[PDB]
Amino acid sequence: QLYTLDLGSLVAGSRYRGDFEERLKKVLKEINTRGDIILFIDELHTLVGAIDAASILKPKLARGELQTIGATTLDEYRKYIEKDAALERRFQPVQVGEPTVEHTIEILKGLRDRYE
Amino acid sequence: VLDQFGRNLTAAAMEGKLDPVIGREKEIERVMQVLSRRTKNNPVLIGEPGVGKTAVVEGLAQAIVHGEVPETLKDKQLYTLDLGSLGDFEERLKKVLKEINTRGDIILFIDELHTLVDAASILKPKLARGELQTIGATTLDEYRKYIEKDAALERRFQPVQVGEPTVEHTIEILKGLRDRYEAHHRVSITDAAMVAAATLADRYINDRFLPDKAIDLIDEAGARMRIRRMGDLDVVAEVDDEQIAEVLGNWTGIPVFKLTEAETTRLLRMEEELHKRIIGQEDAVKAVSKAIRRTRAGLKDPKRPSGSFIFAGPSGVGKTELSKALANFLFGDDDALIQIDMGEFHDRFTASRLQLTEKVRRKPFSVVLFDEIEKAHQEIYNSLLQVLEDGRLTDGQGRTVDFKNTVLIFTSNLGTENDYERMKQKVNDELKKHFRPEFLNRIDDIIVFHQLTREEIIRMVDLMISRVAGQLKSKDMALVLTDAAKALLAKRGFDPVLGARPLRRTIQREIEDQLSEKILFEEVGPGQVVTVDVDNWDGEGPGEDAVFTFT
Amino acid sequence: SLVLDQFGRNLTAAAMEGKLDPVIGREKEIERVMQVLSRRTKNNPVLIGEPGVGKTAVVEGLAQAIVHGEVPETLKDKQLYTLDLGSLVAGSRYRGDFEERLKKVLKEINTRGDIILFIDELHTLVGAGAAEGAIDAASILKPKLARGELQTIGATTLDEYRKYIEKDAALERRFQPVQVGEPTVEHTIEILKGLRDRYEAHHRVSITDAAMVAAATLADRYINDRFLPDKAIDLIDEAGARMRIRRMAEVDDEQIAEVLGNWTGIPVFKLTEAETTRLLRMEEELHKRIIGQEDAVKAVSKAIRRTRAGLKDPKRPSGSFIFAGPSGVGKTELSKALANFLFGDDDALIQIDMGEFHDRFTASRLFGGQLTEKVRRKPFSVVLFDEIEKAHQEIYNSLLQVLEDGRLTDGQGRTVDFKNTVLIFTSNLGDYERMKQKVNDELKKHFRPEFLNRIDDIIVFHQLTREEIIRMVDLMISRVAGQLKSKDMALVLTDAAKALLAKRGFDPVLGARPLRRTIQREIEDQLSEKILFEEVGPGQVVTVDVDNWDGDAVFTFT
Ligand SMILES: Nc1ncnc2c1ncn2[C@@H]1O[C@H](COP(=O)(O)OP(=O)(O)O)[C@@H](O)[C@H]1O
Ligand SMILES: Nc1ncnc2c1ncn2[C@@H]1O[C@H](COP(=O)(O)OP(=O)(O)O)[C@@H](O)[C@H]1O
Repeated sequence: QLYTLDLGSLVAGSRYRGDFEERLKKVLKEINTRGDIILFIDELHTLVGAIDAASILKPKLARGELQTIGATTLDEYRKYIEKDAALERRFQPVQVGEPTVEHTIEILKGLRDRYE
Repeated sequence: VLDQFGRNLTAAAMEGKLDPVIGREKEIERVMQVLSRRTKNNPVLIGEPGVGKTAVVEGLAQAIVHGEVPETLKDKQLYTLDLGSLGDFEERLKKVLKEINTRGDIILFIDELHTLVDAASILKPKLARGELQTIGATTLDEYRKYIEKDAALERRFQPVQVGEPTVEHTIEILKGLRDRYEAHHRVSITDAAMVAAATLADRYINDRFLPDKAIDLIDEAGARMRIRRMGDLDVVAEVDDEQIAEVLGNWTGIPVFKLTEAETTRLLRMEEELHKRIIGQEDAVKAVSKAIRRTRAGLKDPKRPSGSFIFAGPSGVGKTELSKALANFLFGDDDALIQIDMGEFHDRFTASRLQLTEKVRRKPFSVVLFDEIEKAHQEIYNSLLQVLEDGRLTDGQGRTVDFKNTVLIFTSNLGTENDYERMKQKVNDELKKHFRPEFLNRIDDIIVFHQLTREEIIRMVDLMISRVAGQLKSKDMALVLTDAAKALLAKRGFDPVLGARPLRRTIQREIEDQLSEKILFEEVGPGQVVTVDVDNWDGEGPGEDAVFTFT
Repeated sequence: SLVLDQFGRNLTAAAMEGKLDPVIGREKEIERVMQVLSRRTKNNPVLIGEPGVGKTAVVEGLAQAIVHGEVPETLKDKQLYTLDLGSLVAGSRYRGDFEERLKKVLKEINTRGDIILFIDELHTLVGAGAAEGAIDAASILKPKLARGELQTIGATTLDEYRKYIEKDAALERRFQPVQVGEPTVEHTIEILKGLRDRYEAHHRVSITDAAMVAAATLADRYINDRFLPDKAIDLIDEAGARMRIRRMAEVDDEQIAEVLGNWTGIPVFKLTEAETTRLLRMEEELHKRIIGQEDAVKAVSKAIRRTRAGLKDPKRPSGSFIFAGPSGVGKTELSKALANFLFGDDDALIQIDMGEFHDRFTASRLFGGQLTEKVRRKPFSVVLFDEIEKAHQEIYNSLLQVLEDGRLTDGQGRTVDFKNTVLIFTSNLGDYERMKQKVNDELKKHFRPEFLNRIDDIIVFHQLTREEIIRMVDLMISRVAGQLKSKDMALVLTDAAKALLAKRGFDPVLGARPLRRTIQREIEDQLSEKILFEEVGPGQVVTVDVDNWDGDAVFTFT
């Protein structure tokens, strides 16, 4: 199961001091307990900032119990993410390019049914 | 408490978890030099990311455990300090530093020392007291940015450089880590695969650096082999040049046919791949072909640029388009051709800028063009002499720009078969008097272009009118040009002084404009081929009495 | 107290413990520091000196004097605390972290009443905190510095003092300058003799007197990027560390020579001070790369011996020689060989040709410059001046005064010294005795004869004889083979092929410059196209031969 992570859901309602930490640790425990969940954290650049939301994930990502997929703009990657020692060593930039014009034609042909 | 707030490297070596290091003997002995001093005894490792800065520390830990260190470094435990485990922050950091000082035999590895320069309020005085012995790891720009301008640290931190590993060193590193990767992926990797992976990581990849740049390809090929491989079947797997080529094709978006094959054959089918784009200049084509064959093949001095060409001929008559053709073959992109014109650089303030350094650093495997070198500044001349002589560029930033893989073409309008023999004679004469002999003495070759003839100018006309032919096919129309109109349009556009550039104006005025009015007139509009023709003309006159006709 | 510890180190308590290195010969500066520190109002001294002269050493010696008790009553039992601005500037990502930390430090100082600040890098006081207009460290220290209640000791660099402190007159009138100049050779020897005890205790090695003497006398004249005695101490300390890793002994001239050779790349036997014996064998060290010109080699060798002996007046440049003769004789490579012998580096020579720099605007580039910056980076450099015939009168006058006083006053406002610079004027203007009289009358009518008076030697090169051209062909084929031996290609050059190489290479009207072009065209290009088209491959010898002339010619790569 591939789950995308909503940080707003984590941080909403976390009025008490340790509620965010408890929520993130419970999420990580559930992920490592089920053993078949992949994480997709869209906008990986805003992970810093809930102690932070990202600072909880640094010990886990260093030890390899957590596997995540990020998504970032070219400019934001060179400014927010790589400026760390436990992340630049553990994240692999997979470049996704702008589709070619003929590839865009095929993409539009594949989306014809839903718009029609 | 140190294990709860950091990771021990010396204790990890008995477990053997740490990867072996290969070929870092000189940097490790330099690190023991710096660590075995009394002033400036803390080394900082300087190098690009993904070069092996932490590998030097790992090798130091392995050598400490193996017992190849002086008495000062005997039984010294290296501890990588991670900030993730660390009011409470300052006291826990002070407690762990106090425990380090109480032990007295702990050496801290603090990677990315820019994180200090919000712990700077704690570690900076402690290292001032000399009770903390630390190995730092930063890059060159950061070291020249933060540490070098911080006067309080040159008394306590000494730089040691971790340079880029060579190709053979990268191959040896891959051979060393073969056992680890064969164990992890349960795949078998051959030596030719690692040699190919190192070479292609050096050649087609820019954004990373060796040996991370090739170990990534090796790991990616192992992952692909495990994906494509996974009743019972035997374990018969062999990562070879094919898997590495496919992985790099998926990486950099290069098509799978002939991406990595005989570069000799690639250089030898030069002529027809120019001939689909270049017009005429067959002598110039074969001259530049044989020059790039005899210069790029490693027969020239390896500490020099791959080639240096002089393009003699009128401006825009075929030299520049041939440069784009060479860029599209060797390096694959027109934008890979960095466009530098000496007409824009006519003063010292602009000459000192040599928007050229970051462009050639964007792609080291890119062609460098210098247009109209006659009016370049003298500082430009001296920089060109330096670059051609030592094979390097020393920019104002202060980095050695790699120029093995850049090829230089000097595009100029100087001097513009017996007539062409006299042409070449006076071109080299004017390069002996208007220019100076040593600059040409450090030029690989000079080629002088020829004036384009009748069938050459017709083959220019038909290809460039094919642009509006395609634009007209886009409107369910077709365009036909007769030979009489071709010859008359060539005669109208015949200007050997200015070249074929006024032919653009003649095309744009006579053909596209009248056709654009005519399609709006809606008589030779959609649903009919239009065939241009010329009336009131014999085939020899200048064309003042001749009129274009549309059917 | 408890808050100064996280920002600084107690120098007085550390000197009481016995951690501080002793200072040699800084009695005057430390006395001046007590003089300024004893004042009632504005008792703040700032130590101005180049980086690496010992300003922090002066402050530490002051702490050593305070703890023992050789100070007046106004400096007795005063805890000297160092303070760094970087531990306060960093972490100021909010509105008032910097002001809070600095106010806490000042409050602790005022409550203690016996704290003197050694704030290093004083020039960052204006730039710390906010900008220079808003509230910064200067704005919070100035109301208290002027009344002499906050005793502080600053340290800075001369140019940074003139550019940062002197612009702010209110801050400039609050700090008394104390000049700490760069020590000489003998003071550096005394410093090394003082610190030998600490370094031999730390390194477990015995340092001889020749060791410190060699360290100082090599660091002072070879390293110019820093200032003494930081460089000599660095040499001794690095040599001790090298010995300590090699043992798993004693430090002498060999250790210092090898560590400085590692630092600079110059070979070790050069750095050994066998200058006379090196001067004894330089005839073959110069002839090992040059061909013929035996009279020229002898003349330049006796010139080098007469100049480097030190018997002349030490108000002149080391040497100044004119090189006359036709081009292609090898004057440039001779200058390069001289640079290689005298200093050990091929880049130690500067190649400047003024034929492209004619007007005064280009003379501003010349001096006022890359020449000035390179002779400031290293004053022991051979300069090469090509084509002095077409010179402008301003260039003439500047050359006159430069060679006159051994000194150049550039447009940068600096007096750059030329006392050991070797000037080589490779002039193409104008049997051996006859060439003297021909140029003697001709330079005095083209230049002034004060040129010929002030110059040292005129060395005239004759044309290269055919067998010398043959040996030059051998030398160039040697490096061609050196760069192509990677592919196991063996070249044999027959006598007829050598004659063709000589005749297509030697242009008597133009000299022996065009060899480098032709040897790449007539040999390297043909060999390249023969390897590419697979007529010959690796591991086969090619004995190249030629037809059509034995004493239109085609080269056969047999
Ligand atoms: N000489 C070597 N021998 C073996 N492995 C090496 C060597 N140099 C680098 N490596 C490997 O290359 C990888 C790249 O490390 P790097 O990215 O330079 O570390 P950092 O991110 O701290 O700069 C390391 O994991 C290391 O194992
Ligand atoms: N008189 C001296 N006695 C002993 N050591 C000295 C003396 N003068 C300078 N030094 C040494 O020179 C080095 C640089 O001095 P310091 O003032 O700490 O830094 P800088 O001079 O660069 O400001 C110090 O390590 C110090 O030991």
